[PDB]
Amino acid sequence: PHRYRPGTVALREIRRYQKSTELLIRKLPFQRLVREIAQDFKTDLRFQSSAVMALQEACEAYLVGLFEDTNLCAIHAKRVTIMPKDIQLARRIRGER
Amino acid sequence: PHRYRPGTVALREIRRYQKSTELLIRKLPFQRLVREIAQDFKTDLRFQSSAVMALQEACEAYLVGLFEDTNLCAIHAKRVTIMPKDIQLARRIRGER
Amino acid sequence: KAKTRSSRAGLQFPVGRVHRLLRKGNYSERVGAGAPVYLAAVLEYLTAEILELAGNAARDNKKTRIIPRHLQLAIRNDEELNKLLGRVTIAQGGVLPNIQAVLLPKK
Amino acid sequence: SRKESYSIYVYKVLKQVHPDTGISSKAMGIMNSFVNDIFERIAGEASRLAHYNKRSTITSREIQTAVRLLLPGELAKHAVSEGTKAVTKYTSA
Amino acid sequence: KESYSIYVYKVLKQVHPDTGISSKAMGIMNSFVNDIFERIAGEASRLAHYNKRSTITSREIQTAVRLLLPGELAKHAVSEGTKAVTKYTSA
Amino acid sequence: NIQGITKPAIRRLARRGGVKRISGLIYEETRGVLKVFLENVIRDAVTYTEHAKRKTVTAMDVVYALKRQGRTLYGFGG
Amino acid sequence: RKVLRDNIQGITKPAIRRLARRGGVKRISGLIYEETRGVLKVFLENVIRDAVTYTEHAKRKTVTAMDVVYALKRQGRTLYGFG
Amino acid sequence: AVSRSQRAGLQFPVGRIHRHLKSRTTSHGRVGATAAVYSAAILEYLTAEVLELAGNASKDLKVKRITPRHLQLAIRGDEELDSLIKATIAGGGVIPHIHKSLIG
DNA sequence: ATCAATATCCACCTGCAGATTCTACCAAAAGTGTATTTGGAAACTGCTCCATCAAAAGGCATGTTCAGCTGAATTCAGCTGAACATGCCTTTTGATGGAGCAGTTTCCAAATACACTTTTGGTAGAATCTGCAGGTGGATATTGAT
DNA sequence: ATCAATATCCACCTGCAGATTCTACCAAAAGTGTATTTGGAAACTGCTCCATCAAAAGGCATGTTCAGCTGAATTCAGCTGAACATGCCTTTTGATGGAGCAGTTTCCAAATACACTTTTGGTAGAATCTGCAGGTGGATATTGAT
Ligand SMILES: [Cl-]
Ligand SMILES: [Cl-]
Ligand SMILES: [Cl-]
Ligand SMILES: [Cl-]
Ligand SMILES: [Mn+2]
Ligand SMILES: [Mn+2]
Ligand SMILES: [Mn+2]
Ligand SMILES: [Mn+2]
Ligand SMILES: [Mn+2]
Ligand SMILES: [Mn+2]
Ligand SMILES: [Mn+2]
Ligand SMILES: [Mn+2]
Repeated sequence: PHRYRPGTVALREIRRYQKSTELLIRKLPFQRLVREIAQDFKTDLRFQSSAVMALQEACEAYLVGLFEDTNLCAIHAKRVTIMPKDIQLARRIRGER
Repeated sequence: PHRYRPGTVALREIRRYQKSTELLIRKLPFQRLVREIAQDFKTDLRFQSSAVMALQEACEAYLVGLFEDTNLCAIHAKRVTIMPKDIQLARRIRGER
Repeated sequence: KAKTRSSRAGLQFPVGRVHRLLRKGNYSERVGAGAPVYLAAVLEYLTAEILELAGNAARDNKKTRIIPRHLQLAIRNDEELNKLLGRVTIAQGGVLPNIQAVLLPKK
Repeated sequence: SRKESYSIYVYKVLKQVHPDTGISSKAMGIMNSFVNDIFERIAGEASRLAHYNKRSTITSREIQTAVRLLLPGELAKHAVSEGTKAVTKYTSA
Repeated sequence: KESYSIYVYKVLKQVHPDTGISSKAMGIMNSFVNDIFERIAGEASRLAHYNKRSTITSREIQTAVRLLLPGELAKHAVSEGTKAVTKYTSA
Repeated sequence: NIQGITKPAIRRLARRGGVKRISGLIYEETRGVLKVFLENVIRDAVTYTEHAKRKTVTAMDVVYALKRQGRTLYGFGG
Repeated sequence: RKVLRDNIQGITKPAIRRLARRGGVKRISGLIYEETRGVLKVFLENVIRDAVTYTEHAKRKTVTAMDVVYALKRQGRTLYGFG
Repeated sequence: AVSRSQRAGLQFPVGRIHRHLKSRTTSHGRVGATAAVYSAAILEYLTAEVLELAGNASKDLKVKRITPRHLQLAIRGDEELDSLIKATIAGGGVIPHIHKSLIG
């Protein structure tokens, strides 16, 4: 039967998700996490559905942003594989830590 | 003839300058540089002497901060020597480039 | 007899000056009676919190007079003040001594 | 001309916390920038809050929320206590 | 409830009469216009206060523009602003 | 819940960010970061809600919160 | 008067080394000294440009420390110690 | 006859922008006759510039309506717009880029 | 392992630049009395928001297998640190003209503040149409194999 | 690079439905006109403090030599993460109610603005105090060679 090499599909996926703009986290889980975090600050809240969507957009744009700097950090260490140390370096240099 | 090993004196210098607070760039050359840059933007400017010192404190803090971040990029590539590519990685991630 | 607003609120920081500055900034059409009081109290508490730690830094270096170095040591060594002033430069403050472990000679 | 400053108030507060301890003018410069900086961050946030809620008046309540948005956790809590305290004391004449 | 959609849409018609704009895109343009306005108004406010003034004049708007826009954008923005005031004060 | 943010979803995010090969430890690291991000935005947003004496977090609450955090978002009221 | 030229080279290799030491750097490749100058000039160009815009707006011919402080604040490099 | 926008030859609403500036400053601050005009002009210009670039982006994809993606393409692809507008464009996505050392 | 060779404390000492007090006007805080908003409290709408429910649909979890990437190990040309000689130019210390901020006045041009009168942009139902998402069929790219 | 199969893609159309656009009416802006104000611009000018000059000295910058050990290269294998086909269940979707609750009005009590008219805290220098910078010398590491 048939089998693509490791990396082939990866690059395929990069091209596909860099082309499109649809949110990449599933809405219900995300909405569920938002409400959970929110509950620790103020009990019994409602959310405008636009507020949940605004959060998910800001959040996906942030993580996508972060994976870009993360990738630059892995490349800097002559790697093609991102690791937690790469994320930590990017977040450190960004002033988020 | 006694002779410290390479790196002993660099470590000593780190400890020395991390302990003190004095400006590390010579003052007159820094002032001429301010005057030169400013003159290319607008002729016949005068400077309050405190404005030149505010600039020198700012630049030096900026540069020390950049070298801290540059140093982490070098260490990340499993080096101890900082290189132009470490600076550029730091400034890219900082959003300066 | 004239009794100072700072005194009525139990504060050192100037309630009247802070009210005047709140009006001068045209931050809004009106300023409530309690806004300058509350704001004076916050600023005073933050000042106290910083002088407390800077004062302690001075003592550790065996000094009587607080300098910007002590103010820096106090800010950067405190996690919440460091975050509050995380994008501020303290002139003649220096940095905290900090040498990455990989740079130390390997005994 | 007259150039107002927070220096004598900073100096009072210093004596309360460290009666034995002085402060250099350069350090006082920094404490002064600090107090203006924070004043401005708080007044700024308060002003925005008021405008967001169509309110013409900045009250202790706006200052408080601004304090909660601006300060990182433990400093927020204590600043709120001190501010609340000083308002309740102030308003009990 | 006020918006800038009407005005964004008029300007769209000048520069691209054939082109339309989706709803979500209009939302971005609205955010854009409120953002830039606050930035400029805010800088202009600070400028006046830095100079112990209480009036935001077109002069503050201009320096604010020079402080906020990056280069070519500022040059052209400044020109458009002066052109608009010139026409306005002629009448 | 935070595990509701799944490996393939995190995988897609990294793909959009141009990442080709992902260490297995990334998924957990990403969820911790994601959690701190939401905690910070949501706290600020709830603070705006509560200031407005409302029980409903609005899009504008979030927008103001993102703006406060220097993550200005366009397309939801500013 | 007198022509100002090349003053960037006033920022010497030992001054850069010193700055890098305070930033905790132990070893410095040969090309760092010219990168650093480039990076410094850009930073300074940007602060001065803003500082002088504040100065022109106030119809002054003299750059004040406040002009610089306001410029640094503008660019998110807030500076304490100079008013 | 005649609106301030019209006097100044702008599509953007000078009357409104004055009202907003008046709200920012208070009844204790003041706004000049023309600050509203100038501000309005700046806002219209930058709007036209973005619409111009996003409109090209949508024509180059042979599409009638400007969408968020076209706004992201136009903004991020223009060096001056990119530096001015660091906001997140909802529904914008990213510009396709794959680093050299990752290609087969 | 000892030591030599330097670096680095650490404490003791003391005049001076710089901090802490002491005075003397005054700007601005505080006290009143009057006029003006404000933005809370109750009594109620019309949404949107939560909660089911209830299909089918996708998308996720799962385990196997192995390509190829990461790190560990080993080499070595030569970059960069340490030390040194030499001497330049920065630093320090004063003094001086005079630019130009800046501190008080002065009166309009430019501002607010009404009382007006029109008109516009927000809204809630009508009147198409862009382009999404499919379905072709054609190269293309990708991977195993003389 | 080609011989051949396997899937991706990429065109060019196409038809539907979710969004758009257009079209039809009512209040808060927005514009006109008077009258009243006032913030900040013009006009000297007092007087900081900025530029400039000089001149003597030593702290540092420059340029050199030398080799320690670093960065870069190369090689290898254990093993980690990609690919995949399998089998299932959680998310999507789409009204439907129901209700909680944001968002309006209507009083007016409380609060805030405003306008004078006294009072006093904070400021600008003058006058007094005193921490510690800077210089020196032995005690204590610290480092690097045999
Ligand atoms: Cl890691
Ligand atoms: Cl490099
Ligand atoms: Cl209040
Ligand atoms: Cl004007
Ligand atoms: Mn609920
Ligand atoms: Mn020049
Ligand atoms: Mn299509
Ligand atoms: Mn006046
Ligand atoms: Mn090595
Ligand atoms: Mn193998
Ligand atoms: Mn007194
Ligand atoms: Mn000493």
